[PDB]
Amino acid sequence: SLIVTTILEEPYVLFKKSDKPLYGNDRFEGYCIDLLRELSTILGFTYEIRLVEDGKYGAQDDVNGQWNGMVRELIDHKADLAVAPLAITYVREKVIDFSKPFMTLGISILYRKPNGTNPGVFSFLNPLSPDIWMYILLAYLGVSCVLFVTRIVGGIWWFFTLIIISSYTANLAAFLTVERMESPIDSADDLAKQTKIEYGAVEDGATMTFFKKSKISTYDKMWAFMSSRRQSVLVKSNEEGIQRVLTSDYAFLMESTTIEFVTQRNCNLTQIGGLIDSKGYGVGTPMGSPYRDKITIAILQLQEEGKLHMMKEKWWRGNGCPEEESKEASALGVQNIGGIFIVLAAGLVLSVFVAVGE
Amino acid sequence: LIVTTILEEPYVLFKKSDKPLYGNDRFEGYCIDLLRELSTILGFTYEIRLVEDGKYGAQDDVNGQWNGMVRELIDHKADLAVAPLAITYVREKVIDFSKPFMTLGISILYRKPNGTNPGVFSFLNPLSPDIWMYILLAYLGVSCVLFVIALSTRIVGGIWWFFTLIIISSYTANLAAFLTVERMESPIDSADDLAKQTKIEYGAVEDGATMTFFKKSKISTYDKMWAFMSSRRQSVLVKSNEEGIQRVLTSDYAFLMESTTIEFVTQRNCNLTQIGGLIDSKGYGVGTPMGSPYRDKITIAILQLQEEGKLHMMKEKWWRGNGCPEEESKEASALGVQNIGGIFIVLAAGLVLS
Amino acid sequence: SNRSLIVTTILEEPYVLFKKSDKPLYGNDRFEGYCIDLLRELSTILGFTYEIRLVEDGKYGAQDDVNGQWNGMVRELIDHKADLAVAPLAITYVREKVIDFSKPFMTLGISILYRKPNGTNPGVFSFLNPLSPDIWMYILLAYLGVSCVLFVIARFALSTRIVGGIWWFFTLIIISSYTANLAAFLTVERMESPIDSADDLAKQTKIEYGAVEDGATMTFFKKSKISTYDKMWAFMSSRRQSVLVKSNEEGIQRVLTSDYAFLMESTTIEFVTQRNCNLTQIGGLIDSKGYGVGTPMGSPYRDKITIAILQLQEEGKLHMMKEKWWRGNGCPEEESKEASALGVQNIGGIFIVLAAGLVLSVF
Amino acid sequence: NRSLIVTTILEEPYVLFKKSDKPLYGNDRFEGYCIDLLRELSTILGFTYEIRLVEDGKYGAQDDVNGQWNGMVRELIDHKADLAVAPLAITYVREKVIDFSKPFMTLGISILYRKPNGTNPGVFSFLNPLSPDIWMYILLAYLGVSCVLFVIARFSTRIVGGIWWFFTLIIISSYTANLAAFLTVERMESPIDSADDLAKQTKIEYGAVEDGATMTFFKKSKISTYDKMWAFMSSRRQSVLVKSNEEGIQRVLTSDYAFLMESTTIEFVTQRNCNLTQIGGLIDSKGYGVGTPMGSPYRDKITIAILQLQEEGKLHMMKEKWWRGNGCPEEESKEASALGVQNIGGIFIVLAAGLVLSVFVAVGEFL
Ligand SMILES: *[C@@H]1O[C@H](CO)[C@@H](O)[C@H](O)[C@H]1NC(C)=O
Ligand SMILES: *[C@@H]1O[C@H](CO)[C@@H](O)[C@H](O)[C@H]1NC(C)=O
Ligand SMILES: *[C@@H]1O[C@H](CO)[C@@H](O)[C@H](O)[C@H]1NC(C)=O
Ligand SMILES: *[C@@H]1O[C@H](CO)[C@@H](O)[C@H](O)[C@H]1NC(C)=O
Ligand SMILES: *[C@@H]1O[C@H](CO)[C@@H](O)[C@H](O)[C@H]1NC(C)=O
Ligand SMILES: *[C@@H]1O[C@H](CO)[C@@H](O)[C@H](O)[C@H]1NC(C)=O
Repeated sequence: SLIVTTILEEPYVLFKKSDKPLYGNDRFEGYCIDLLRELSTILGFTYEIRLVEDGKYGAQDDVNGQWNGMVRELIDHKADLAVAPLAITYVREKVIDFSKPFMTLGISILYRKPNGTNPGVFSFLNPLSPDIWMYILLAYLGVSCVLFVTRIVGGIWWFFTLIIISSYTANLAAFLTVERMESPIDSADDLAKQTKIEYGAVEDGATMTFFKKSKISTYDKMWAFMSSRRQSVLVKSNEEGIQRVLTSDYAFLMESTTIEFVTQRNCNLTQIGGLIDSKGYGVGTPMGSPYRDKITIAILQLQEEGKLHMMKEKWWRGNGCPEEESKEASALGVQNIGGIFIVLAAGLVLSVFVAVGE
Repeated sequence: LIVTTILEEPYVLFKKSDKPLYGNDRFEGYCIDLLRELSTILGFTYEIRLVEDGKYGAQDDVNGQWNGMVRELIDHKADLAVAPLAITYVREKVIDFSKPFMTLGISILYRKPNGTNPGVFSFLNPLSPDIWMYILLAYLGVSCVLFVIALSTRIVGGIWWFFTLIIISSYTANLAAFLTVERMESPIDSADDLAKQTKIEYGAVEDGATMTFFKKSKISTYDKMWAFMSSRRQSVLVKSNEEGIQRVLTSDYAFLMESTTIEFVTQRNCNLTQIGGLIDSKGYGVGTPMGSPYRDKITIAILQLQEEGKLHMMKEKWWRGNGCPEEESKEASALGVQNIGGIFIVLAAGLVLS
Repeated sequence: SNRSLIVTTILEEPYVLFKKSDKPLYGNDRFEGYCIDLLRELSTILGFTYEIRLVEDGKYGAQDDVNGQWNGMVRELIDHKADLAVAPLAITYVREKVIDFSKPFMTLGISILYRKPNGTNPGVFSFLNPLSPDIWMYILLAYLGVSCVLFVIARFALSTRIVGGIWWFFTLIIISSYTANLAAFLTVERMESPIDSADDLAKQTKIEYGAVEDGATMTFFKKSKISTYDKMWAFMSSRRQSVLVKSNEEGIQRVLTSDYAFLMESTTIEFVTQRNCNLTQIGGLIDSKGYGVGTPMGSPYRDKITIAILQLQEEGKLHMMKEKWWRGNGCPEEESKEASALGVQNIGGIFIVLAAGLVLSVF
Repeated sequence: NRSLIVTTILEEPYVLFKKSDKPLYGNDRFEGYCIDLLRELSTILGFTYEIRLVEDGKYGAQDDVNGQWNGMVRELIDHKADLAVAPLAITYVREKVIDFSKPFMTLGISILYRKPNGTNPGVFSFLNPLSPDIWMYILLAYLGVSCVLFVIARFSTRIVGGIWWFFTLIIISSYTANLAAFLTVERMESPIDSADDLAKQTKIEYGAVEDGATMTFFKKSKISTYDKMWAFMSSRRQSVLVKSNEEGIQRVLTSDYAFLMESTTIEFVTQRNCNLTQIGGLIDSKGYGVGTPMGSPYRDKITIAILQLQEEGKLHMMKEKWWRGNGCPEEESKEASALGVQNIGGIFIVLAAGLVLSVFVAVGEFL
């Protein structure tokens, strides 16, 4: 008799194909309903899973007063228990006394993973153009042959070496300084004062609503940019935004749980900052029925022992991810400077060969 | 039926002819071609009337009023008006517009990057010429002292080593500072580069729908640009574009103005380049009173033209005919030092001295 | 003249505290501090026979709109149990309407406490940062190999010229790479600057900054009409319960243990900075609310105290009293504040390495 | 309520005649922070006000010849002026004669000093990027290397050479990098940072206004940091002291100077002139306030009005309104400057010293 409303969400409620179609609750398989099954094994009761016909989320309507979404399946209290991805908003808390949230999270920014631009083993050749290097070699041969056939030539050679050292060091220092000045990522959670890396969120979603009703010095300018180019940055759904991020320089703003889910599904995306908003996901009941307190105490007794961590991991691992740097220093790498080692070894071995040849 | 056009230079001029003309089939331009194509495809015959009063649309926002070019040639004087203008709140509240035909946006005029690479440009640059003479005479003095002498050799070698270490460190450090200074500044200033810098000046037509977009729509970089423009109301602001092109032609100026005519200017004058792409979005259309008597025919014609593709080719040909040559084709600047040959020429001089 | 003057005070560490003595002590002798010194100066200027009577409510005056009743020092002043409430007690309109104050014996305001910018200065091996340790081992083995091959060639002059040239080129590349990397490392440090204003801290979002959950150091922001302060109040309101700590000491702990920039009255800020390092007052002064001495409305003492306070301001002994009670204890903990803008004092401890190489080369 | 007549000084940042003086003759004659403060007071408290300048254009100063007063306190004590809304500094000598409302603004002594620009001494131009201890350590290491080489000659063929090469390349790289960072960033800093820093030095002469608030405060200061300042000022009573204020500003603009002013006019000048800047924060903590005759009932309400203005933020609004006249022009876009003679000059002197030392020891060797 305990009807539980559900909504199909990629990391929360899934309709597994399995081998053959099933009927009832066994066909449905997802993190939320699995947690409900466990707490039903703990707290003794039955539950019947019911989906929402409309499939939309619950929010205040501009010209109706009544709310569409699960609220349509909640206005007449036809859903005894409501588990779904539901941010605890002001109006939702006003009308539903939501239990303690399962998760605490907020909107977070998503970005394409900054690939390491490897310039090859011969990276030390960059500061001076190769033509200048050929000039250096021809000058070396010229000064050597002139010396073969002494104060003036020695002084001019020393001055030339002076100039070459100075120029090479100046170019390399300028290149490394401009590389280090700009951060490999954008201004973390501070895409203001940038106006070049286009950023956007879902169209008229929870993130869009939050940015609309925000007055912080960074987020108000972010919302101004949102509204200025709404037809471009805003996307219909999460997958379209992810595809746009993959195909072009685009920063998305999505729920943090979805950000970690996606960035763990594939390692081509990263979460720059995180928790730039305060909200939570937890179940509730439209009426002040006494069993929501039982739900809260079930949540507390489930959290007092370690069981939700493992299910959260096994649900949000997906495939593996290659190791990535966390505290790499500013020191030159082997891949960045190994060219001089290689050329020195080659020069040494050819010198030995031509010495033993005669 | 009755239509109204605009007097702006980029879309139409006053074509010279002996026949008495007042704006009926005796002009030229892309707007004239658009109007004639619409009339022919829709079969509409009428008279075309020029601008009576107002430039770009007179605005009287002191009491929410607007008279010139907007309420004297669009609403009541003429039933319709194909006047090329942007769509904004003050117009679209009552004067409706068709779906956009071209997307208008402001981009930046800039000086074309010219590469000056003197042979002796950085060989004697970081060190002052007086310092160059000083180090030459110091070398001469230490050489003559060594000649006079030939222990003191250890101390003279040590002081020479200390001096040469300092002079190399100073020279290399100053060259690195110069390179860093010239490299931190963007090789081409973009929609965000101008805001963060102050050496390069930017401006546009005073309240010519450009800084109207800047006063509202508070974007961080855009707010910084608007503050900088308001700081210098004349120093960084130019009165129009007909002389703004000449101003930006030889100066450090940047001129913010719409994409179509900046493309026209860059094509007709390759000496100036365009940067930034559609940083703001604005659409074209036609004037329309309350009721839209002839919206159906114009919408049908423009959607048929969009599905036809004739607009794309007419746009390309008309806006490229003045710019058939393209001087800028493979613009690219090397990051490393190029043609720094002063050290090579002095090495050659030293070699031939012997 | 022959009447005891009852005064009240609260336990604020910089201002008034119980005298540090294991032996029990009673009366005015048991209280000591800056405000106690001020009261002693007032007593020795005017004619006072004063006894300190600690406020039982343990709070400052607050207009309780539930019943329209005061509390703490202000309410204690309304009924003349004590007629001189000398204490850290801000001059506010809600108080000044109901109670009567003298001139501000010191002016303060809201200011931001921020942890000093940590730098990678410590470490005698900081000169080896630009080149990775594996690269250093590669350099050492290349030096050993080139020495060995040169010795072999000598044992066994075009080849000598070639090996000399290749070694010179290798040294050229390695020294230029090291110089360039260390120059970039020391240039990006001077390139970035810490925030030293309220505008800079309000524009940013990474560095959290919030006031205390009960004091008036946030109530100014709530009623503030200035753009930047209103924006930062909106920011800290959007992230309440996380950047609005309950008490000052846990705010200091959070600042020490996190990228948190606390925000409270300037006197406490400078007291903390002099007493404890690692923290500085980055902002100058946001608000301005001087303290004062309590006084019942129908009491001439205020006026006289007014004059007395001004007397001290003319004598300059208020300045030295504040220095003694604020900076005097911080003298042992005075920060180095080196005048050298380079900040390169023994960054690279290569002298020790050179000495070790020399003594090993002595053989 | 009759009409309260206020007496006001003509201090520049606080009270100015209206720019259109020819057609204005009413209460709109005067404009300034004090004037619109009084306007806000009339908006918040019901009373009409008539502005009158003090006759002699002076502040209230005690006249010791007969015990009388000098300026606008004279008509306060005689009830000739109901209010004195003006920059009346709250002082003990005045408070015994008149009643001051609680300060609407707090000020004090501060150092006006020229904004640093491109300049650098000779030897310290290149000695700066390394600490003098590091230079002495380098010299000691060079001497040690020389004596170790002498011992080796008298008794490592290449090990000492290699370690010395490593040491010298590390030192040259560090020096080059540090001076490159200095040239790229160019983080200018004033020689003085606080009062004690200016007290210790003697190259930059001080400044004040003779028979002014600053000089009187410095006299009889008895503070260990300001008694030396008073002694230095007494050393040259004609040079460092300035008979006026604009004269002192011009002097500090046109020459090396460390003038001393009230913080309000300090910030007014620094926001009006980019060449100048403020040092020391606050030395004294003098407060302003409106003046009233003793026993005037309006003090207890005008202090309430001032506290309201300060709490609601309108005081800060009118403060920021008429002290940022144009803002600070910051460009930071000029750094392509070569090493001139001034930028690096000490190297010629040190090499000449080395040369003369070498020739002296050479001619002494023949002995
Ligand atoms: C790799 O990084 C570069 C540098 O920003 C940029 O082109 C882009 O983010 C990546 N390029 C790819 C994935 O082709
Ligand atoms: C080269 O470009 C610069 C930058 O505007 C300027 O000196 C000038 O426009 C050009 N110099 C010429 C044409 O000699
Ligand atoms: C040192 O720097 C680190 C940088 O991550 C930061 O924890 C803080 O600024 C400093 N911490 C301590 C304990 O000094
Ligand atoms: C400052 O931070 C350091 C680093 O954690 C710590 O050791 C020290 O106790 C702190 N306080 C000081 C130096 O007063
Ligand atoms: C730079 O400062 C010196 C300080 O003596 C001053 O004489 C000179 O006029 C200043 N130059 C400027 C501000 O251009
Ligand atoms: C003073 O005026 C401006 C403000 O900084 C400055 O550019 C100028 O060089 C200065 N001139 C003198 C003589 O100090």
